[PDB]
Amino acid sequence: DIVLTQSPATLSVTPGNSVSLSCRASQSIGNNLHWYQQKSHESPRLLIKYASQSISGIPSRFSGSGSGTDFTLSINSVETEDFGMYFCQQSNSWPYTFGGGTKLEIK
Amino acid sequence: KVFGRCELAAAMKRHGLDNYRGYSLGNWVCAAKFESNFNTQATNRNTDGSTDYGILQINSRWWCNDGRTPGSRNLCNIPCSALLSSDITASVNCAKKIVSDGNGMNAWVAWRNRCKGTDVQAWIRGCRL
Amino acid sequence: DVQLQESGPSLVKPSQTLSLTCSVTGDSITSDYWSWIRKFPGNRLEYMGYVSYSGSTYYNPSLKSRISITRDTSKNQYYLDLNSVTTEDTATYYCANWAGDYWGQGTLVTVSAA
Repeated sequence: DIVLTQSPATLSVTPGNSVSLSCRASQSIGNNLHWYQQKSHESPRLLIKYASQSISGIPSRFSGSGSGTDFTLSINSVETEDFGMYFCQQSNSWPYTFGGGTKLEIK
Repeated sequence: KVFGRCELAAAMKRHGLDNYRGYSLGNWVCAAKFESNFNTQATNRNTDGSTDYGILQINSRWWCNDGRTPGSRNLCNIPCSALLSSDITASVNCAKKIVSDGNGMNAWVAWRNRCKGTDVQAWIRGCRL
Repeated sequence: DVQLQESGPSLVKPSQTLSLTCSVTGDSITSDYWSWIRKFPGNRLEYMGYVSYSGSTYYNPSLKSRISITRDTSKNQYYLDLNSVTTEDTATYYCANWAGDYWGQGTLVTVSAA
């Protein structure tokens, strides 16, 4: 049963800086890892699929890399509309699972 | 493009198919081998009006849209034309959705007759992955 | 353009059966796989299951078999049933397509004595 661990739990940053968030898998899931954003009182929003495949309608400042067990989501120059929760999800094995979340807090 | 065996196994592995929903990597190589002969451009028109496309022979009645197919469902939301490329991206993304149905790999008929119950990992031995 | 919408009660009692509905608009439910996801009060998300095109279902074992997911092709809806709820089923329930591209707005269900 795959456990996904997200670090840091909280990340404070000033607008215009660049940040990197981590998502680590307890077992190898190849490239089967998706990233979502969730702003306050809104449904989740899919930002990246399959570890690095970009999706139309999403700012280009978001990109993802990694494979196997270690994944990253980077945000180049974070803007104010970026502050909220970030979650990773694996779809390699049933049950699908989620990481605990990283909060991106305005510092 | 016609893949070599070890070339396709290393690509399918970088594409996240090793152990995807309980199916080991040799299943995916053995399937490509009997469904298309490792050819990304293979096409086959069927009795029923549908056409099968690409290296994993994805069908136009359920999975991609070729505009000539009757009750077209387009589950992968993708024109069939996009699966006849040298880049295996799209074909893998749709095949991951196909295998996530309860029928699993049984949707690939050559895989059902030539790979299921065989030593499928032989399709990856002798290769640097 | 596809739109999803959750409906159902917002307050239920322990031990009854929670039932929610997801109405899909803009395309038929026969063109995707559909799922139910819930978010617990400390940001914890849980993928509940999904129904695939053949009618086969995949349920999370954390639910212990109290769930059922069915669909109604003529109404273009699909459904969640969750049996014998307890205060631990208090959460925000979302309907979404299998890949996470479309999500409804989410509906907060509270389980409580009354």
